[PDB]
Amino acid sequence: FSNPFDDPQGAFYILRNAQGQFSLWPQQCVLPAGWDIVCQPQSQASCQQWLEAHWRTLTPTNFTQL
Amino acid sequence: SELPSAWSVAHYVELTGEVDSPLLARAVVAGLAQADTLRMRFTVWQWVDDALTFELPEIIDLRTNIDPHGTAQALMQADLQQDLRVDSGKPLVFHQLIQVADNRWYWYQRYHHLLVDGFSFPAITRQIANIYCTWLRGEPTPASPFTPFADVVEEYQQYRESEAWQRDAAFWAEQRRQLPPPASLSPAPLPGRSASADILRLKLEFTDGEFRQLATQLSGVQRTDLALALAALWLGRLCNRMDYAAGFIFMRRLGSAALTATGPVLNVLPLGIHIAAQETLPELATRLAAQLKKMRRHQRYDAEQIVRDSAGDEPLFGPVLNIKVFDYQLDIPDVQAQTHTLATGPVNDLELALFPDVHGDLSIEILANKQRYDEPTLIQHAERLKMLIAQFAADPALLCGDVDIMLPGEYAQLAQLNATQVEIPETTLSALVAEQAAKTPDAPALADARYLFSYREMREQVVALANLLRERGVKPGDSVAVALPRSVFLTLALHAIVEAGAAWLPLDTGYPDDRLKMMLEDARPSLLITTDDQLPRFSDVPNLTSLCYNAPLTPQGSAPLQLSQPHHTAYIIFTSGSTGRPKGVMVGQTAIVNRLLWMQNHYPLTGEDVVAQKTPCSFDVSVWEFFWPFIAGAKLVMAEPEAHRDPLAMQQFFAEYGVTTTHFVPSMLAAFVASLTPQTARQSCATLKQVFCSGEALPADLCREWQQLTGAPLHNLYGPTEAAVDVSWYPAFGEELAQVRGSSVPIGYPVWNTGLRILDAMMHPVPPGVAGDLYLTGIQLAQGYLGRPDLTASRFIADPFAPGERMYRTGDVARWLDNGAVEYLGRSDDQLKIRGQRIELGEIDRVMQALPDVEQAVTHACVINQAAATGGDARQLVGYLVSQSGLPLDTSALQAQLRETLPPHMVPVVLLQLPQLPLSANGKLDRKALPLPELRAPKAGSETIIAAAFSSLLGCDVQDADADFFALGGHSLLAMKLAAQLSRQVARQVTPGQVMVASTVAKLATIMGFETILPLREGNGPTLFCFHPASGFAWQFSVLSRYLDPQWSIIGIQSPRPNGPMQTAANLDEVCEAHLATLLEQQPHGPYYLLGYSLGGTLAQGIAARLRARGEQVAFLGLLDTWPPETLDPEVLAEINREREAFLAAQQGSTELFTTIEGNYADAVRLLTTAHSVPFDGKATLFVAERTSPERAWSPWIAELDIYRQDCAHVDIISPGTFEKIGPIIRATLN
Ligand SMILES: *P(=O)(O)OCC(C)(C)[C@@H](O)C(=O)NCCC(=O)NCCS[C@@H](CS(=O)(=O)NC[C@H]1O[C@@H](n2cnc3c(N)ncnc32)[C@H](O)[C@@H]1O)[C@@H](N)CO
Ligand SMILES: [Cl-]
Repeated sequence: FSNPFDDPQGAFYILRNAQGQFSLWPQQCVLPAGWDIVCQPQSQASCQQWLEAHWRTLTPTNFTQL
Repeated sequence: SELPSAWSVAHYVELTGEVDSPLLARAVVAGLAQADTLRMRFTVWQWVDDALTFELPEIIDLRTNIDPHGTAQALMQADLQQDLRVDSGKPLVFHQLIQVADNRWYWYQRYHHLLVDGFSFPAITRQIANIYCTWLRGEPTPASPFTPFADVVEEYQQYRESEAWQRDAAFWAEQRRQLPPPASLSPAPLPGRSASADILRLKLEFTDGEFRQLATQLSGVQRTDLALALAALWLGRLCNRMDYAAGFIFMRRLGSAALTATGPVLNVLPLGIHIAAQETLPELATRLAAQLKKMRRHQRYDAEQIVRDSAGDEPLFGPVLNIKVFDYQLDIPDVQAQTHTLATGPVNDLELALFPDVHGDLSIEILANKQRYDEPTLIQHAERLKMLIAQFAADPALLCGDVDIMLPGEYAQLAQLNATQVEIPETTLSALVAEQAAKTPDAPALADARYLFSYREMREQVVALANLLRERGVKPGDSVAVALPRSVFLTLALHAIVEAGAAWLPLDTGYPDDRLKMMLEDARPSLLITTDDQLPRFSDVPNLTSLCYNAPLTPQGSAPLQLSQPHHTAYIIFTSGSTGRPKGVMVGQTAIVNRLLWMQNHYPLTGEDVVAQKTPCSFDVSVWEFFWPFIAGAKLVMAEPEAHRDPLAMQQFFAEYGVTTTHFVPSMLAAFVASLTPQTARQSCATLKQVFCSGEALPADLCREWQQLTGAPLHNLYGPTEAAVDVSWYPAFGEELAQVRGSSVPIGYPVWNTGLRILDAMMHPVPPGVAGDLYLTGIQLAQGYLGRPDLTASRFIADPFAPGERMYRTGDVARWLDNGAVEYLGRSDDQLKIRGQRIELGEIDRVMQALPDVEQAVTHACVINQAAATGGDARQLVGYLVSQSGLPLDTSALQAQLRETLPPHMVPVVLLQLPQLPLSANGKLDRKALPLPELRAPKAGSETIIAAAFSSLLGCDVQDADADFFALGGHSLLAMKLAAQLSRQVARQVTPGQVMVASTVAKLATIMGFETILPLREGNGPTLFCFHPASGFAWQFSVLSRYLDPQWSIIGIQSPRPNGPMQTAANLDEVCEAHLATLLEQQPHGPYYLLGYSLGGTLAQGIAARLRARGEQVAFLGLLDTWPPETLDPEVLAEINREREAFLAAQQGSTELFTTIEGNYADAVRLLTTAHSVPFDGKATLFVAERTSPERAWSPWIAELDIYRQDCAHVDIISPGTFEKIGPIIRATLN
């Protein structure tokens, strides 16, 4: 409804920038510049399962250095 | 039904050539007489009177006028701007014939709108011309081509009784079922009808040749269906609505029946238009053309019929798309005929006709309401269509969702609004606070009711605690949870955590233990800072180190530790998640530094400003309350706990410290203004120099009501937690407030190094005034969600306008205003903002669907009672349950279970069980069918006044106790008016927080240490002992603490009842040596610091000498207007009576068990009659009231007397205003 990211039936790329940050991108939109495609379009819960296993540097003790 | 509108259609045929004028006029009467529909008559009744006649048109000769054309227009306008009668048999037809030249004629024609329409009037003009031409050949008058009015009426009754009807009815019944809501190119609401028949006509020919090239690439596409596909896309894109209802011109009569009819014929019917973003222009042109074909098989159906089976409510459609062309051609021998249109009729919104010519080019005709549109903004929209077409002529494989409808001058205006680049230093919070502390080390910085720190003193305590945190294993990059009451040590703790290079995690102790443990298991902080009282709650939390911080530490220098780095996390604020579990927002160090440096640049603070700390630490608004005053030199003052909920306690708090800067939530500002009178508004809010509102939509009417009371500048700020406090700003006072047209103050312009986007579903920008999805870019974005990469990648998305950068998805719907400011419009998700509290309805539903035997559960926000809708946000959380077994659920016991999981504000106030969840034909849960909750030991005799107070505010008679204040429609804003109303009806004070913990008639009706030792302020270093006066309580020494060095402890000792030193002593030396037991045990060896006042003065001067029998030294002995007992005596009983009068007047008349107070005075009088002053050779300090011989009267009982003068009485020498001068003297003497 309304926002294309709130669509539970939508498919989403998983993108990654130079700083190792991950962004979902809806399949129906033109891909943004500066981001690499990591995963092909998956489900809302499939993206949730991939992100929880490949992006675990998201704690305040991980921003302690760089 | 009702007599119709009386607006007419007007046109003139411009004839060029030799015209037989008195013959053509005679041909008009002959033509009009043939059509018996033009003899229609209204009298309510509507019928045809064939006894009506037509008069010859009056011929007018303007060839000898100074301006033949201009005068001819005025003539036709003078008849057109007159209201037609519709009454009488007066035929509603009028023709003219104005002669402009020898060869040029203006043939004016006017008809009532119920006689002809835009399609049928050329039939009458052509028949009059046929009669005219036929006579010019010498032939008789031609027959009547029109069918009589009787035959067209039976034609309609032939219909409506057939199977085509009911079949057409079933089609347009299902059409309005899936008919989307209408759209409009105007930001104004859409009215049902429209008054003015004077409209705005606009004709535009596109000579760029782009449409010609578009149709030559789409050869198989019909040009009318292609042009219509363009308009359908053009309207949806400009309104940012892919589904909208439009109108379309059909015909109720077809074939010969339409060419023969006198009119009307046209039929405007609803048309649902869906714009699929992934489609190409041919596919949209195909589906749209195939959709009209199905509608044309039912176009004979009446348009006024769709309305009847559907006043001034919203209409069915907005824009009207016309693809038809009307034949105005006449053939008069050697005469050129050109029809010019004067009056088409009223338009409600916008009519758009498209004309692809024979050569392939494209012209459009725009008709618009003059109230909703103007000349230039239509040219601007029609320019967007010119580039719309051009982008498909370049690439016909372009998707309809990716087509660009924004002009080149609006991309530039967005490049100017986001030019917020400001170079800031690569610094941290600790470096900014240490910078200001070096500037003004002696200025006042932090103060509550028992403390006042200078900047140097504050940094000494912060570094002391930050070293203690390091000694307990807090390394840079860790989290520290904080569960502290609002005091100076709450502020110190946060600064100390940042000083150690760690991030702080604020905890609301009002949350249940199951949620705090869940929050602590997700953040996993290295240490928890709390008090000893809150400690037993965290015992069930495994692997968590505790630290009790409730007293100042020993200071060891103020040098900064330099452990903080800009890349570190500054703080973690938890919010509600739509999946059930809360989520933590980690805000970086650089993100909060930019927010504060802008705050100080845009709203400068100085050393005479007083910032208030009243926002609960859980809310990220407090973040700039804890640090912004310390990067500027201002003073930060701690409000009392539970005082942010009390407007009256807020008024006392503002006047007490002279607060200059504070924050408000619009619901609280509305409740604060409701408690204000102009007398109290200048007694508390007089020192306010600037006030900030955020968290909710700020009503402009409230700001004007706030500007009249105080005149203090008000500022609207907007931003989510993920964007470091606030992301935009807008003035809510002065000239900007008077120029606000909307209901709410705009959220404004971007702060430093911050951008705003407002995009559609395909991530393209939207033109001004059009609603879109609000996104945030810049240096102020959060690092992400703690432990939640799935949430981060979903809300912190890629930014297609800044390669590689990131962009936060707010979930807010917003639009651009003409001045560049952003206006908040609403949400796009199920997140609500109740009185400033961020609440996710998804979480509350997930917890209720986990309850025992619960099949379905729905949370809903509504106003239970309309008598409580006075100001602020009156919404309540109402939960609806469906049992899986069909058995009753006992909702009150389920409500108690929810309170052990959800925060108090997220717990529904009422739980109602439903047989079936009220779905609709869609299956999408109709929330308007959700039933609002309806409004036993009868009251009492004491709770009869409070039960009468509910009936006042709640507007409903409450007669039985255990009546929940909230379940009757009350809310925490109305509890402030409730507690303020009971405080006038009871001698005892009632705080709005007492209503919170116990909201019930009988439970609210049931609702300063009394021990030997009074712990006024427990510090670290030396202890100043204050002795009780004749009342037997050291309560009045509360105001001395703030004037002392924070290391000093202050322990007042007193005499309680029963079993008290004044009640049990026969001699005054029996009690004077009884306090030597309590004083010597806590300081077995001195030195000693003693203060007395009146009876406590002689009680200290006896101990000060009983200690000089020891053994230890007496460093400070202070006496507040004390006299030796050698000075029963009268007149001193009138003085100690004034001591009893003043002491009781400061208890607010609360309480009674306090016969102890007057009892102590009675046992004090009999104790003063056997008293005897002891030597004490040392030095003592005297404070004397000038308004009542202190030297010689004390001479042989204290060798040294330093003495100080104060203009007061013996009663007011202990007053808070007198300690304003006495206070600093004790501090200066004690060191
Ligand atoms: P009763 O038992 O209900 O008690 C009543 C009172 C008022 C005492 C109680 O409700 C209370 O203490 N309230 C204080 C609430 C508070 O301080 N809240 C923090 C403000 S919001 C915060 C971030 S947020 O994510 O929580 N909210 C962001 C969210 O809010 C909307 N919003 C913010 N600013 C807006 C403006 N100016 N106009 C319209 N909408 C605004 C947006 O939807 C946004 O997404 C802070 N960052 C806000 O400054
Ligand atoms: Cl809301």
